[PDB]
Amino acid sequence: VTFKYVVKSIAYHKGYYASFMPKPLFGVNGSGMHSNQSLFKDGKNVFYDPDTPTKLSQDAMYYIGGLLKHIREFTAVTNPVVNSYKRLVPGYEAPVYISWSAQNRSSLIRIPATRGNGTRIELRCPDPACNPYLAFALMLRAGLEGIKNKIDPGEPTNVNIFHLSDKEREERGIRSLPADLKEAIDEMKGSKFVKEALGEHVFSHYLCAKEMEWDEYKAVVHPWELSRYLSML
Amino acid sequence: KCTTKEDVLEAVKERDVKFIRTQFTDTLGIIKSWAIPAEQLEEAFENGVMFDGSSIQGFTRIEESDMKLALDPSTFRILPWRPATGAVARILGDVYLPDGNPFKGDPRYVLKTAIKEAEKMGFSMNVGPELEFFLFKLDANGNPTTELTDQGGYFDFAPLDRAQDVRRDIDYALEHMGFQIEASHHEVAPSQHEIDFRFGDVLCTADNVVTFKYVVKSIAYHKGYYASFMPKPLFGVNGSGMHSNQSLFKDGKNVFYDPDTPTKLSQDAMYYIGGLLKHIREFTAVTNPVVNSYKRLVPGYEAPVYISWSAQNRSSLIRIPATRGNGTRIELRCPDPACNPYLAFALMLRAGLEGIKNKIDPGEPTNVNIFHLSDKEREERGIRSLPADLKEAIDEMKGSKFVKEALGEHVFSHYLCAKEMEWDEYKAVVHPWELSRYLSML
Amino acid sequence: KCTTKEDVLEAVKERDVKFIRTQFTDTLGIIKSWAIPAEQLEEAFENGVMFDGSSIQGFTRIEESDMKLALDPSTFRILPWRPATGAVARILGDVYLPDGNPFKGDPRYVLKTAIKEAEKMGFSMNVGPELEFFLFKLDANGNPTTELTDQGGYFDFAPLDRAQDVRRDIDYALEHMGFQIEASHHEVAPSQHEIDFRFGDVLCTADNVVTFKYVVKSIAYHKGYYASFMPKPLFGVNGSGMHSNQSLFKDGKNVFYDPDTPTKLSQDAMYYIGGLLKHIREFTAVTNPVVNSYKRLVPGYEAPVYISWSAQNRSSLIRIPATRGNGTRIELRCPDPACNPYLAFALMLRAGLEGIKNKIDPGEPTNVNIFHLSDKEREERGIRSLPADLKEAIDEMKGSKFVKEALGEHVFSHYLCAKEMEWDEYKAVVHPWELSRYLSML
Repeated sequence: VTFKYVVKSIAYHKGYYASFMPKPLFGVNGSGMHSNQSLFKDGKNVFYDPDTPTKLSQDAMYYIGGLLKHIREFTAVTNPVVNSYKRLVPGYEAPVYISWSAQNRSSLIRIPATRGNGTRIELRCPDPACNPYLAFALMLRAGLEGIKNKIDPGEPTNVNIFHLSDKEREERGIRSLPADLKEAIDEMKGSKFVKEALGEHVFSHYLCAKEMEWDEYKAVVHPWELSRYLSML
Repeated sequence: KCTTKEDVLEAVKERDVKFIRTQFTDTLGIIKSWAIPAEQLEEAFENGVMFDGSSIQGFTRIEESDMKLALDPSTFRILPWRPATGAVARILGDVYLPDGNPFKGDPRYVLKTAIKEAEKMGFSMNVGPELEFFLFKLDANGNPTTELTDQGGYFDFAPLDRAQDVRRDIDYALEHMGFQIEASHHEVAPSQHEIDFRFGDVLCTADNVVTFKYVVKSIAYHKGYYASFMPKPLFGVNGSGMHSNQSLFKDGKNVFYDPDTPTKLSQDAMYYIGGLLKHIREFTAVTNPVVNSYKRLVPGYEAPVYISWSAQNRSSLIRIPATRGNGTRIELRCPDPACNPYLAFALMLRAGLEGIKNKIDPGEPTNVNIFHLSDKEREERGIRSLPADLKEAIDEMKGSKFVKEALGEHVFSHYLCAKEMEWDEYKAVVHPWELSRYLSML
Repeated sequence: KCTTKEDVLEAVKERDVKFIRTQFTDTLGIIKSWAIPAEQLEEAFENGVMFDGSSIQGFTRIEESDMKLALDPSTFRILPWRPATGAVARILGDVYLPDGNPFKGDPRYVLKTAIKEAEKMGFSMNVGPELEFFLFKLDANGNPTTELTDQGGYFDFAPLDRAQDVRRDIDYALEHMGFQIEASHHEVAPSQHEIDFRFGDVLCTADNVVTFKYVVKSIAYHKGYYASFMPKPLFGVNGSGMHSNQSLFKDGKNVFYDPDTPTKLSQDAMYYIGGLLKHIREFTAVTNPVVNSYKRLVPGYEAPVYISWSAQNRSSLIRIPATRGNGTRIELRCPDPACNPYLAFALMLRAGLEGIKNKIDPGEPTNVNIFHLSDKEREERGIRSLPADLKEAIDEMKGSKFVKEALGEHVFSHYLCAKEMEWDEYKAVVHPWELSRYLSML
């Protein structure tokens, strides 16, 4: 929170603007907030195991399984605005598919090669418009849920998911992140995990406000529509 | 001199250095960097720095991309500007894969293997590069343009307005970073300049060509100007080369010198010229790396479009200057300042080494003007020309076993796939010149 | 119909024709003309007209330049506009040298020797060409632009503003000049159009291709618009081809039709295709004659960039329409409207005749999407590409025994020297695309 207004005020006072929009510009990369995370117990990194082939602990995989299980249900929180889903389209750094991996840098969940006390899990989908208190708490709960209930993450996806067919990925059982805000809202409104994690007051307020933001945006007639249709129809 | 990491940490404390920048290149030559706070540096010396290797090798494939940079203290160099915030330095190092093996895809690594190959035969290689560039104006938004800062010519005393101070400030910045410039001059084209590096060890010299580019650009930007390293920004005037003087040394003596020959050149120098000529066609895509490179490699200017060697003729592809003794050198004239110097010098070193190994005679010199000749004359002489555009240079490299083994397969294929993409984009473009020639005609 | 000079002179008096314009082309396809006052016309029939033959072969060489044109009264045609002064007509002729032999540098004469070669084997050639153009706006000074007149697409009923009336007036002018159009339609690109002509003898049809282009351009100018035959005036939208539909005839019957074969195509229609495939790469310089022609011959649009034939695939370099009986035709899709139609049609004929005579098998058809394949698969299928730029077309034709003999040495060597000059000029131009991509980067 401090960072955003500090960076903005510094830039304004030098004559520039610092923008944290997900997708300010079509056809170039958007801005994400990749969120690397470690869990610690008795002073030691819960995710590290020197004796497994990949040197990841079992709780690391359970933590990943929990994130994979619930992420669709709080994309509405990590990707909060209409513009967020112009970043979550294929073609750029943004991860639009639900999977984990160590090898593929573009998987939704990534494991960097670092081991030891610095073993970490990178969750790549969030963008800087999200409330970080709500995002980090939901990631933490989801990971905790995975560990308590021993949620297997399945197999890693080591290939390019974009370069697969719609059936190829359904053969793999690979799901998508919600395609727009309305879709993220509908996934979250029906989630007991999200509702209990946020509490009812936050859950309901957040959803009513975002539902109003979408109901405003969906009626706008954009200049792209005039360019495509005015001569045509 | 910086020798140990304690040398660098003391200098950081003593000279109030607050930021350290890394300095490296990608496969295609673009200069890469990330900034390190001085507070993070002692940890950086201890454990190396993790970073994304897509910075060097790109995104187009699924390949290992967690890399580790180990900082070389002896490359610590303070940049020649002093923000109120405090001083800034650059540093280089070696890139490793998570298993602990060196990453073969870093161009500087590619150069280091070439240096090892010559040392296996006794030699180490010096280079003194001659960097040409234009100084242009900025538009109202501080955007680069090709607008001239003078109408001067070859060795003129020009410019003589506010741009005279910018040019002097560029020379000053590099010299007092420790480049040890030999001489700078106005070059043939309007607004065109050249700075002559010191003849030095090839590895450290390649580090310097990268530093030179962003130091010059940043100095000029902050004075209201633009420094351009495009091979050919302007039709109808000289393009900008990076001629590359080079020699080999053994036991501290210059092996290109032989006092007891008429030319006072050893035979190994002739075998080295012979190797360079045998392979130059196959890596023109590395020395001349962009589509614009081949607007400079056309007849009529300083650019050599014909494969030949000469002592006398300044036109040759390879020229041997008059200097003898310890400064005996071979000048290769075709490279332009967009190349990746790590790869360009490495391939030069490997081509010449292959000549000395296989005793490749260079043939006779060519003391005539080759542009004045007819095709049958050049054909009779066996005077072949360089690739005429990037695509031809891509096709030549792709077939070359010599370039592949010298670069390594990862670099070899990555380089060709990216140049093949740039050419396919360019070749489809309908250019204004076509509308002028044909719109009213057809 | 006019056949004698008495017919034409009778028609000139009756219709009040005051101007008689000759109509020919130079080696490179450019339309050429001089105006004869209808008072001079009776002497022109009696004695011919002396003119400088550099109008055809250019000034490059010291060669005979005092040519005589003899008017063919059967080629007399009144133009579809009526100045206050009286009517205008075009007329063609046969060009002779002072010794009395035909000038062999006249492209129309090259078509006649190709026609002569076919009649020797008992055949004649019919062609119905499909001509594409853009209809663009003029600027305030009346000069051409690439500004659109509509944003319609394939077979759209567009334009519906005043450009609708201009399009109708173009079709009406050609129809009432005796062209007998089959149909016209909006083509894929915005502002792009096509006109399908009726099948006629190749000589009659080539004459009409030349008339068509200046008739259309003039009618458009006089309504305030511009008709463009550039191969690719705009990036990212379709280019314009001149699809060339052809059949041979003998004894009153279509040589390509065979009722008894499974596909109803005769064996000599297959040999004609095989000889076209064998040689098409050798005269893409003729069918695709300017630098811009190779901005249309890139993958992504209607244009065919691979060498193959097919009946099922609409896109192949050679396609066979479903039509049978006397309307059985072959359709070669690579030419564009910049090509000199006399030369394009002449080589098309010679290649097919050579296929028939030498029994040249065309191989199996390619019914798949070639652009969807990978270069490995295309190699496995023996699928070569067309030359990718004017220069590679120059080098293919420069080595062709078939093209040199079909055209004659004069036309062959003038064409190549002129095109090589065009390429050497273009290959040096530094284009704004290059500044956009490189200026800030290097």
